Amino acid sequence: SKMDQLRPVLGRAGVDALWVSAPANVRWLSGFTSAEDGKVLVSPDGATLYTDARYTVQAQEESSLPQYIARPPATYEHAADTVRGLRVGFEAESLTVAELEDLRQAWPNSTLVALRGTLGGLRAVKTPEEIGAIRAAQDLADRVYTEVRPMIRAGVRELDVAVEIETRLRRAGGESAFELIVASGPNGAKPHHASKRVIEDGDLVTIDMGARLGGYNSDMTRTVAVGTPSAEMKRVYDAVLEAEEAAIAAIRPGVRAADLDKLARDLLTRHGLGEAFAHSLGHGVGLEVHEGPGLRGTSQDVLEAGMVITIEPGAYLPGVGGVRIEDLILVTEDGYEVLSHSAKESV
Amino acid sequence: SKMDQLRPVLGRAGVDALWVSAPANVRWLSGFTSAEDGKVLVSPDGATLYTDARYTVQAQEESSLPQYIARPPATYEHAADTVRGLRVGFEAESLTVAELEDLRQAWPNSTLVALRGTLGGLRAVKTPEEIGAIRAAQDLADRVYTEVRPMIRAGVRELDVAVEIETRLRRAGGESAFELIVASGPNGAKPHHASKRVIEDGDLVTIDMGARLGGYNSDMTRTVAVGTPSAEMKRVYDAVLEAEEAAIAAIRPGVRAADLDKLARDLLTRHGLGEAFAHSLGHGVGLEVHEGPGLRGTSQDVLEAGMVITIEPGAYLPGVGGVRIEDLILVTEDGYEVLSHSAKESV
Ligand code: NA
Ligand code: NA
Repeated sequence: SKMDQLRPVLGRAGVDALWVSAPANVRWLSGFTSAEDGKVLVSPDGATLYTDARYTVQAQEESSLPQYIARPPATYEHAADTVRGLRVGFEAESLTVAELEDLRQAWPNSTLVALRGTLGGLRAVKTPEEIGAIRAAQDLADRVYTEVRPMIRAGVRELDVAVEIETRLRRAGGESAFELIVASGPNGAKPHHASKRVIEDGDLVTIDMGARLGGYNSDMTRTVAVGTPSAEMKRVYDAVLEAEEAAIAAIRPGVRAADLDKLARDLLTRHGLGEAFAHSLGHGVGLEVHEGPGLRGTSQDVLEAGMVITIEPGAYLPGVGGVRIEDLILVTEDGYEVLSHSAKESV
Repeated sequence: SKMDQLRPVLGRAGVDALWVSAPANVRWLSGFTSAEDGKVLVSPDGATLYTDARYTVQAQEESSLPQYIARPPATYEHAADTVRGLRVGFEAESLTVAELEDLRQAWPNSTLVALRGTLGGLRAVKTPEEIGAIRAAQDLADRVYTEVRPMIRAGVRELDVAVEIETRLRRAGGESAFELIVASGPNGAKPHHASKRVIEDGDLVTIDMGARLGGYNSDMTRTVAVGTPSAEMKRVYDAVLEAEEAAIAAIRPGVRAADLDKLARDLLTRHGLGEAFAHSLGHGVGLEVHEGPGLRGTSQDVLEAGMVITIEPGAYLPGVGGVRIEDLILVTEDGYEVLSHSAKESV
């Protein structure tokens, strides 16, 4: 029914067909797992996966769409017959200008229509299979975080904590989902990863990590104390945890993403941290680490059952320290389920 | 003098200015190391790095170009005054259609000109500083390969060899430059990394790896025997090594890239492997793992001193095994220098 829903979405967008080039959307539509080397045409006649003959067996095993096996430009030249006379959308935030020129030459009797975000709303609600995959990725992340966290102590390099997490994710058959952040002391205030800095007694340490497993992602963030933090950084931590648990507890179908953001910013302001926080509270997670919906104050997104999102308030005191705490949340029919189960400690 | 050369290149391309969006070319032009978050305008008035105020200090420390500090769209709106009346090239293989539309709106009195490969020839010849950086990356790769290679023996998973290489690269302050290949037995024939397969007595094992360090890349490939290979796979290995050393020995300023490719394909044919080899012999390496020049049979590239390229014949017997051997080569004023120093073994 994802494909059942897409052609009406295309009609609402004013097009008859869609050339799908973003790798995550090629994979979402077809099941093909080397999607950088595939493209999909959705048309009034059906939907076809285009990929080359190095992928013949893989694509036959994986793809829920019929395959046309060729290299570019034979793929979209062959497609040209299907799109004669039509308005063909393409993904303007993905397709390069050179690729557009190539399609324009191949499809002289079509009108190419630049579209933005066309599949983003459909990707936001996950199927049961996708939720299972995300649970497995987050379970791997929780296992490795829980195994590694005891190593976080005075004298350890940030980089070495990241290396240990990455090693265990990869040995398990997954991978770190994005560049791992291990930020101690004043590095916890910085907007921009894991440096060679040695963790010091008294520091908070923020660990931002996720696993990619089976093409699906997870995402959590934890902050922990090494020794006894300053009273100030303890207040920051406790406020950020307060904000995170309050925003999570408001998740339900129909809540506006922007109203979740407002709840967290109001709480941080009340706790004297109202100019210290980041400007988005969270994002969807799935085939990409960052995807829809978006939880900014300007968001028009409305949560519904089946979405998977992060909730991540933070507060940063430049030159001093900072705290982020984040969980991965499934929206359910009548509330939420927290998927990230690693401990959240006191400090 | 790289910038001294670029404006004449633009003139030959028929444009007055260039909007540089590809991260490697932003970094190449400016020195800025978070180049996904910078853009460069080259214009008749000069060259400017555009980035946001989170990078103020970093960009002042790193950039050889003056900085205009803003977020998009203020960056290219501010630039609009500079490009009034001009033909402005952009990088058509990098810029998305949405980004082009954004520039078209901002620059209504300019003509936007789609260009391909504009900076690729200038990037191909490295400066002394860049050669130093590439040597350091390849030296790190050689150290880690040499440390890890003794672990390659019967009973070991391919994945575990890759994990060990990645762990050591990261702990040293670098990173694996691309998805590491450790391909044993019949996996050595496959076109498409490091699986959970257990290496078997009698297998050849192909290790394709590089380090990224300081923004510069390296690249080598080795094949080694575990135990005694079949006579057949020994013939394949010896032929591929013969081809690699012969092609390397023909490198000098003025040699045509396509003629190096022909030398290797003719040698593999003579050794009964003339339908088993890949269709490019090698590529440049620098800020990206794969960059110009290109060593295909159709290449028009001519090597010159200062280029850094791979030479990588291979031969694959599907269902059976395969061999690739690759070194990283600096073209010198009167020959070549092999930068990758790890042992090449007999089998
Ligand atoms: Na996170
Ligand atoms: Na290689």
